[PDB]
Amino acid sequence: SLKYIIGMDVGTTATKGVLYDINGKAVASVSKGYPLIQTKVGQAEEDPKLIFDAVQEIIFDLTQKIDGKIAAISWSSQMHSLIGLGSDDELLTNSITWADNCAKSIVQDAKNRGFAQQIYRKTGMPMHPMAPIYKLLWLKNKKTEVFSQAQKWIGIKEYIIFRLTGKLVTDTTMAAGTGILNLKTLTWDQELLDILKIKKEQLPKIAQPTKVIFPIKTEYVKKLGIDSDTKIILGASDGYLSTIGVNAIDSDHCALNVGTSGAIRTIVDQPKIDPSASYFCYPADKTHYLLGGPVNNGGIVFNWARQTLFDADETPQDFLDVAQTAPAGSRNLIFLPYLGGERAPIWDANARGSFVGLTRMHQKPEMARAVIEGIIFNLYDAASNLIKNTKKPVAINATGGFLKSDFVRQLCANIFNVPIVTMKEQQSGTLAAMFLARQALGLNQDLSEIGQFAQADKVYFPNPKEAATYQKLFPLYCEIRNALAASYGKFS
Repeated sequence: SLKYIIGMDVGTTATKGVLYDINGKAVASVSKGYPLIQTKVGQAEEDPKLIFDAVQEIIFDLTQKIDGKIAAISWSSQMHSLIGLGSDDELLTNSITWADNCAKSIVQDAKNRGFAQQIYRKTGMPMHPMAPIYKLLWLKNKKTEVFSQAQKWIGIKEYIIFRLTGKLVTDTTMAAGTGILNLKTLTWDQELLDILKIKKEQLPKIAQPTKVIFPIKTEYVKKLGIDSDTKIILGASDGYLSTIGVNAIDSDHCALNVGTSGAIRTIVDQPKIDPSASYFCYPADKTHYLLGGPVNNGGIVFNWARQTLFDADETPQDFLDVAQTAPAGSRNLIFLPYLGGERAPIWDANARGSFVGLTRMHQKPEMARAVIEGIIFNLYDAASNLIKNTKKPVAINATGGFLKSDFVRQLCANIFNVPIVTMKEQQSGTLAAMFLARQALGLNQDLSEIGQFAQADKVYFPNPKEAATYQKLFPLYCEIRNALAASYGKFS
């Protein structure tokens, strides 16, 4: 009689399961990881069966923890993953994650012919090999065999649901990450299908994220410890769900999440692409489009700095404390954070990091702070691409282990010059997935109602003097970024 919803988040190295009660309160959570197959450079795959096994195990462990009915299982999932199915519905490939670079030459050449520009103009997909469309082109031209026999081209979410249900369905937000979904029609772009030599039929049908997929094959109903009336909610992408999961549901807001890597996103009225293609446009539905930039150089870069700038025994707090002993602006020291190449905002895989403007006035503190300001300046750089020619958001809804400290939160406010709102719940994806279920179940109607579950915690307001300092220092950051943009290829 007690009813529960399970929100699943199928990540790159782990799935996280969270069990909510009919009130939306998370009562338990279990996650299990899997290896990412990286035999050689650029390769980033994973075994779908591995992933599904974790999935069953997670759900079952969650059901063990309560005595009641699992009303629905909802899904948040990594994006850009690609899996091929045979005529037997058997796995022709592993899950080729967004991180796999196999298609990296295809992109460059497509980019050379003005074709990548066209895909982007049509689908809102940045010119990057993370996209299935590019992954497919590569398979069609260097793995002709498996491409020949592929009857279905799907992603890990489609795959999991198909295992449980015998249905091949994807949601709009997930399709938005293939590079094949037309922005205007919100269906597969025929022109692209023809060039891919793929058929509308070899692709999941597209539905709303709230679609109920019923029923679950009895095999798993038993295995997973659920009922015969446990609904599967189609779910959506981690990118979309993480944004609505921090209550960033309209253009007046945006979501900034920063962990090891980070992301800035906002949701808008209509498609909206960038002349420079510096941000993605992933449709959710006809009146909701996710704009954003994935940013590689988040806390991963902070940790690099922590260690090489000091030593391996330098705590993150030690680093923050030292950084703080330097003035805001780090006496005009610029740090371009592009350690691992970069997607948004510069979309250059060859990019490297730089310290520019060194002087004998710049000591350890100044370099410490410049790192953190650089990481933040870069995120602000990506955010700014989103909202140029439009109204600045009224707040940034913030999450991520990198934003854990008051200092970084305050620094973000001061750099972005809008208030920074930290959220009570970091797990935006499973929360928003859980919310989708509540919609499907008729427990909630409008998206705005998700605000009830996604609560604000702390607000940080821009400090006027520092804000002015950073507003004057940002253009210099962009000068140095611009100055070096063309130089990174030289490095190899």
